Amino acid sequence: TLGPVVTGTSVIAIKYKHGIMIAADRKASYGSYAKFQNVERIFKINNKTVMGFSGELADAQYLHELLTRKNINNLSEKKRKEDMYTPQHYHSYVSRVFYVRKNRIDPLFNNIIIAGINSQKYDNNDDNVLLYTNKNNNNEEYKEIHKDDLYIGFVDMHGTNFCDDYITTGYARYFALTLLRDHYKDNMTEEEARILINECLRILYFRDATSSNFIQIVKVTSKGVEYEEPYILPCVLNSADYVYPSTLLPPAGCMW
Amino acid sequence: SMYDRHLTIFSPDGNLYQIEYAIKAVKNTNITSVGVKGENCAVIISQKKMATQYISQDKLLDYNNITNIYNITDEIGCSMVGMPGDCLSMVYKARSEASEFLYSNGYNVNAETLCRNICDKIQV
Repeated sequence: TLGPVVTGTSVIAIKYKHGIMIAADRKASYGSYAKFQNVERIFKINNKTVMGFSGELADAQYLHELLTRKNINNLSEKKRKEDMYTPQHYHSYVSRVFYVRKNRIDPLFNNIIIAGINSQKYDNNDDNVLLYTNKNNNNEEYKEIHKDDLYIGFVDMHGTNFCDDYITTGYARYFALTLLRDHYKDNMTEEEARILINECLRILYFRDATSSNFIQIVKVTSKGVEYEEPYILPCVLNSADYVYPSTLLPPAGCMW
Repeated sequence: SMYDRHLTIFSPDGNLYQIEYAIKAVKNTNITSVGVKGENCAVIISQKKMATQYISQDKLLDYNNITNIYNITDEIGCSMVGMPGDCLSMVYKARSEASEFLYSNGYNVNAETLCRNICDKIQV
């Protein structure tokens, strides 16, 4: 790849009391043209790990392929649930791929988020892994997962990598991150986490031209990786001044 | 000097007789205009009469065209009494002054300031 052609905009991932909540609008743009409006941008790596991306879609699909087969081989050698690769392992692997490609001046034009649960003590999902069946879609309850057992990593084009309690990509690194650094807190419930993520996505919808309001939410919890039903975010303007007719303003001067 | 009543220069007593003669020329037109202010309005009334000048009033003259009231802008009008060439000239000067003001400042000139700017032009 020589540069972005088809791109996704921004991803938000945060720890809350039951695991990881990661969000991305389902949009991939061809420049300023919103060609694809129903694109999946958060992928399941294993029952405890997800991958989100911004930037070029082809490079992201390549990386998703790499990780899919890495998880398959991991399962091929597994003899006990502890053998499954952690989110930290996948974050290291992706950071390494990016570093190697930087040294060749052949990078993937992506920013990546690797998030998940860094422990095996909260459930027995990895005792019998199903790749092609999902049982979550039974009446059990989520276990609170200590924040230290949760992992959210970031990788950019140059191989810069780090972990945090909340990670953002793209325009979320300005709009969402400001609100998160002001307002995020530990042990948030699903309701509070969802409310904060939705406020960030609403600001992005109002201020990022590449964004959309059709939001895919993914959760990684004691029940595994769950894709929520995509939903349209209701975004209303926050001032009547915007809606005031221009003809009611003075006709003279630069009144616009 | 012998020409102190020909140019706009002071005479021995301090008068500029050219200004007095221009005012008399205004008076010679025999045109009367009256402006009156209300509490929330203002009115100007003038005669629809040709200024007494070299030529006289013909019966084929279109009397509807005879006027001494002009719009400067949509919201500012005036009566101009005096020599018709000079009155038309002052009308155009005032219109251009108002338009320049509007463009420069993004709002319409009010009547006071337009009058003062016109008079600054006349002082020259």
